[PDB]
Amino acid sequence: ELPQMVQQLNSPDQQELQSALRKLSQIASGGNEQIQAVIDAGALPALVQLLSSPNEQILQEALWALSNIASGGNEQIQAVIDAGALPALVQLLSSPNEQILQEALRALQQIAMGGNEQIQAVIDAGALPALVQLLSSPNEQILASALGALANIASGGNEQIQAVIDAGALPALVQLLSSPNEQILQFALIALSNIASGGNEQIQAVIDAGALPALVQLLSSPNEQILQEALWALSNIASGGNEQIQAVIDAGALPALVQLLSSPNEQILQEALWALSNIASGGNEQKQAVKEAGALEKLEQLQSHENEKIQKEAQEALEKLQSHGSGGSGKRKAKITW
Amino acid sequence: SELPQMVQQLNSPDQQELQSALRKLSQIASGGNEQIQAVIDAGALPALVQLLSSPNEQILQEALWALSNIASGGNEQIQAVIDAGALPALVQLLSSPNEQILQEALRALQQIAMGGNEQIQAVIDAGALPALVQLLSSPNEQILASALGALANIASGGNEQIQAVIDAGALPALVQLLSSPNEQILQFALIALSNIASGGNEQIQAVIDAGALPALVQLLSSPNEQILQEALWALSNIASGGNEQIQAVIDAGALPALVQLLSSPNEQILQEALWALSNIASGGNEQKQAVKEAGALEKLEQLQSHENEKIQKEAQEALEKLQSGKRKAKITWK
Repeated sequence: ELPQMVQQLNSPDQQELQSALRKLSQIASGGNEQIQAVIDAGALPALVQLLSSPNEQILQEALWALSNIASGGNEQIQAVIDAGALPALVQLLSSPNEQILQEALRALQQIAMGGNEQIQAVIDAGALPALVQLLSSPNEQILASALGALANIASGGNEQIQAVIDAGALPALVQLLSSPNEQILQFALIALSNIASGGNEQIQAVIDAGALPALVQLLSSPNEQILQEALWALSNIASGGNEQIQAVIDAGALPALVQLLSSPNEQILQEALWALSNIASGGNEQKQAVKEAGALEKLEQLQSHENEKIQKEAQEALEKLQSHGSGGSGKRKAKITW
Repeated sequence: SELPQMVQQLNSPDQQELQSALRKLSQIASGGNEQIQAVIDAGALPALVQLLSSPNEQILQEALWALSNIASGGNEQIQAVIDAGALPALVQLLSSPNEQILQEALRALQQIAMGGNEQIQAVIDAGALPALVQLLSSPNEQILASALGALANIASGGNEQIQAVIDAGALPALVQLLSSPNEQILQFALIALSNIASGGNEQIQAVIDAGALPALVQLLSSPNEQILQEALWALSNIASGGNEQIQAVIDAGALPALVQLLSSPNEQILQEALWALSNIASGGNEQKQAVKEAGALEKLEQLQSHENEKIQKEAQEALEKLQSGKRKAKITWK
């Protein structure tokens, strides 16, 4: 009842082929247990070969199927890579069909939600040059699909992030910080924040790209979602060395971070605490700038906060502010799930 | 890089290979939040949830220890536990005969309930409230405290989450625990009632109709300063409603005690007595005249020269009010 459906993918009739494709696509959208049922039937080689069919009715339905399989576990995503789906997806990034492009874009986005070596498979397939060019797309829908796929690639290791920088994505991402589209502005902040989660060289690339003035300006944003992602980006830059933490300080972010410690939004408060705690993970010149901003006094009052999880986070930062070391900063790598 | 090696060991049939991997992963997640997402990155959640039905009680305890450390992270890391399907199991474990297993299942629910309001409603929609209210009459005061810790965090959500606690019959048993001889049972009872009083005016009136005011006014003369603090929060959230709710506090005789508490050497007690009177000052003149008739004018003027500058401002902010604030507390497993 299910192994016979995969045999219909070889049927030359477009009705039997699409009828079986819609059947295998819905069963895929169930649980991960139903995804493995499709995989162990031998459906991946047929779906990959259908990605080269000149019939867009089948190519679009085959993209819906392979995307739902890639929405499962990492060991199921790897099965898509070993089936040869990545070279077909990268070549489909130049299709004149707006829907075929966006479906192949979200397919790479969900593929890139796996491990670092599964993201590295996307990079080695050549999807980066097409994604960076798509950052300049005037179609904001195409731009969102490209931003979502690129940001998940930047959530890998230091080798994965450096490949995004070597492709030249930082100039477009920094320019996208001035976009009127709130969703585009949020996606660009996550991509920039994921890049600042690498080594000190990947962090200095964001600094040399001129992102700090826009990040500090976005701290006064009336959109709390933009303020959230802008806070994570500044904290990741504060997770590097002493010179990179000083760049955040020299940008003028401390008077805004300390004032956010009194925000009635508990989610916003913990992020400013996470940012100041990362800044406190620096040399004595960096710890002094936090004290001169009047944070020792606000951190002591937060030990009486109604949320006990906030009290502990204020104790950890206060210990790092009064210590003689400089370690303890933490990074963050976020995914953009579709 | 031995983290994925430990995760694959969660499928090992040997106990001391399985129990060794659960302990290392639990103490790794016991660190910071960056250490927690690492454990989540390797995919330990689907195996930790599966092992919640493990007939081995020691393996079940190690799995509950690990999941509770993961749920102690950020709100987005809590949703990863919820999306893994742990709430249905955690509610199933609320009927376990083992008291230790029951206590560890209550912690995970308590740590999860420290997230957003919609994350609290997921704990509610999973059927946790009936088991929690039924556990409020447990003779084990450590089981009762862990059930009170979870209920108090659930009542810290929105008005929909608070009304679900009220509709579960928690108000009667909560007032019963106000006369409890246990100090930590009493605090969690005051916090849960104070979190219920943080809702709408019809949710504050449910606390008033439950007969909580006479026990709260008596607790203002408690020798235990920790109990006196949480009791002041309960009366303050009740005075945050309308004029009919503020008058219920005055009619309970709280004004003579609140004015006297403005002279407690404990600075925390003093500021909480101020926040209560400031909320009472948010009513009509009939409520204001009762305040200054209780001798609150001259004490607010003496507080203008107190050594704490944040209390000086709060003194005149309430002094000019005579001539509207809530608090949602979230407690951590301890």
